[PDB]
Amino acid sequence: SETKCTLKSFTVEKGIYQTSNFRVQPTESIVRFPNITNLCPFDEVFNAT
Amino acid sequence: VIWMTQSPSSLSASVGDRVTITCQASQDIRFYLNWYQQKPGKAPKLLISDASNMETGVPSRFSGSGSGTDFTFTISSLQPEDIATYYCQQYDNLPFTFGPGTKVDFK
Amino acid sequence: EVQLVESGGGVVQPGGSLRLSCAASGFTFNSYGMHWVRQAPGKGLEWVAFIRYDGGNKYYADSVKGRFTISRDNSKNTLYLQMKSLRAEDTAVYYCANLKDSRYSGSYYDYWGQGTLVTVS
Ligand SMILES: *[C@@H]1O[C@H](CO)[C@@H](O[C@@H]2O[C@H](CO)[C@@H](O)[C@H](O)[C@H]2NC(C)=O)[C@H](O)[C@H]1NC(C)=O
Repeated sequence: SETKCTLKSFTVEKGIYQTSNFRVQPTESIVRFPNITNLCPFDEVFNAT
Repeated sequence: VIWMTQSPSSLSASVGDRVTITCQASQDIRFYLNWYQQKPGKAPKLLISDASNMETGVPSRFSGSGSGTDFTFTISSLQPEDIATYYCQQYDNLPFTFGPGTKVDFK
Repeated sequence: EVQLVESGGGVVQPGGSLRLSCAASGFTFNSYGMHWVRQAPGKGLEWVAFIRYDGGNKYYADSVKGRFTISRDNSKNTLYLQMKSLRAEDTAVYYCANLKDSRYSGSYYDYWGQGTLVTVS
């Protein structure tokens, strides 16, 4: 019926008839990055004696 | 996101007493709010749909009222099977948000 | 007479994946938009996902939007939740719910599942 809807007809003669497109979607979705160098210490400003 | 708050989150009352539970929203939900009851260890059973329409199979002790931002669940008498946790739900904006839930206890 | 039996719970390493399945048999199904609801152990009920009657529009909670996907198979009458990149804040009891909506799904009966304990350790 896909092919019929494509040739806009109800009779499909013999042969290969290209109808649709087959793209495979994705699953996950990562987000990589680097570790963590300096860390600008709040250790000294929130925790001074 | 439509935040809900429930009050009081802890409650202890004896038999025959009345219980009011206020559900407060952060936005305006007109009359779309569900009141569930969950006994500990089981799936929650619904009690009141659209904030006032009590269901079938539930006794007539429970009642719901209020509209707009403030809603009220009222138990006119505490039978021993009223000891559970009661939850809200809104319906206007997806996602639906449950309340934190109030615990009823015996004295 | 309604039966919502769920499966797929177990020990999951953090960052793993699961397929929670909900076999529904009783009501007609596929005329109702169905929900996944979760409850953390010792905490209140949260919300996970909602899918319409034809699998057209899916809606997720604002905290798990992207790590879960919700699908339905109307031929075998099942709900599926693909859970990828699980943290330790997802160890819970997942219920397969049909909430007495009346604005979006338009249901009238409240049919809850039983709940699977998904422990992410
Ligand atoms: C704020 O400062 C105090 C004192 O410097 C920190 O307490 C130390 O904590 C570490 C690990 O928690 C221990 O090994 C030390 O023995 C503690 N020292 C003292 C004197 O108690 C505290 O951790 C600091 N806050 C933060 C967030 O790092």
